[PDB]
Amino acid sequence: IVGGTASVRGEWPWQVTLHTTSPTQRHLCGGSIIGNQWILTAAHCFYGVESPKILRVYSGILNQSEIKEDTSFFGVQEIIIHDQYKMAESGYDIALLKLETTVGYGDSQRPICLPSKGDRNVIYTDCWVTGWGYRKLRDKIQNTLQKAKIPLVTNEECQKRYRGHKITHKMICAGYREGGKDACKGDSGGPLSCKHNEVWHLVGITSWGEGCAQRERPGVYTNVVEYVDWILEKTQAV
Ligand SMILES: COC(=O)Nc1ccc2c(c1)NC(=O)CCc1nc(ccc1F)C[C@H](NC(=O)/C=C/c1cc(Cl)ccc1-n1cnnn1)c1nc-2c[nH]1
Repeated sequence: IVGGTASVRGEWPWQVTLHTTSPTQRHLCGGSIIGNQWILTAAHCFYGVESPKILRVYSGILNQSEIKEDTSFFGVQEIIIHDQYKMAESGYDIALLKLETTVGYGDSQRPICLPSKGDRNVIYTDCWVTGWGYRKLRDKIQNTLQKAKIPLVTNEECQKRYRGHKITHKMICAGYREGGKDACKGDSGGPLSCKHNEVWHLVGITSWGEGCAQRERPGVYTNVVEYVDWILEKTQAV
């Protein structure tokens, strides 16, 4: 996160840090608890991931330093990538992780509500991007979970800012016209959480941008409302 501040423990209890074990253990992506055995993240996170066996999900983490060899985690049973996904910049940048065990909900870890189909019309004015990613293009993974309030941008305005790209309605953008606040390397897969009627909703999944927090370059997110049926299809399979 660029231009963010430290989060407080328990502020984003749906936020997870997805680690990879190969070749050495490191943070890979962010993610969101959406069900007691489901994590919603970005499809691009699994580039070169040959097996779910190398993956470890940690919930209820404020600081990366809380993760040691004795720290408990959730193993991943299955990686479900949207089958239309080719690349982040083309969309369908969405994946589900089915956990090997159930997440016990509590004050440190709980799910975030998916947006409602009627909420496709609502105007979100309180949106936050969270993660342990870089503070600038050439940087490093941050110890403390960072947060940044960023305004949503219309598809029309986002398309003007991304000449040569096709910004679809399955993407949602966020950022200040002058830049300064955004997601960056290592924040992808994480949430764009928006508060509406005292309830937080998973509005986006951090996907891509041209550089980090640049002027007239909004961050591009998977528009979660457009994938609710896909999520239910995969998580409510008979
Ligand atoms: C010690 O541990 C570490 O250093 N861990 C570590 C360190 C960096 C990264 C990963 C892990 N994570 C990954 O590499 C995930 C996998 C992957 N991701 C991308 C491209 C290829 C690819 F393989 C892409 C992924 N991208 C992002 O995360 C976020 C992109 C982004 C999003 C918005 Cl909304 C706006 C601007 C953005 N940016 C534009 N430019 N930069 N950002 C990424 N992730 C790492 C490097 N690139």
